Amino acid sequence: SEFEKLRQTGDELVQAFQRLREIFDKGDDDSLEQVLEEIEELIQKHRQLFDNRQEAADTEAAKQGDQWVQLFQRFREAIDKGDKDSLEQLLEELEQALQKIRELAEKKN
Repeated sequence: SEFEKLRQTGDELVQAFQRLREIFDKGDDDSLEQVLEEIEELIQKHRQLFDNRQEAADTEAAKQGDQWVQLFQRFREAIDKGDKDSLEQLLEELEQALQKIRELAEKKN
């Protein structure tokens, strides 16, 4: 129901994340930080749709959100440390996370 909003927001996230990676390559922490805020706004709305639809275990759905938050939480901390090692690692984790979320959104069991 209303998959248009879920799909569009998911796609917009992927597009923004690619741009986030592109900005990271430039070493521009300012634009990177700004996009993180933009992503945050998208995450909240996407989470709202997911938290409403949540057909899977609520504990898992909540814990997944907890994991998702920890990813961005650590990401900003890594930026603060100027630790490029963690930044690249988190970017990889982020992409794989998107791939998993996408499949779950289609209910691929």
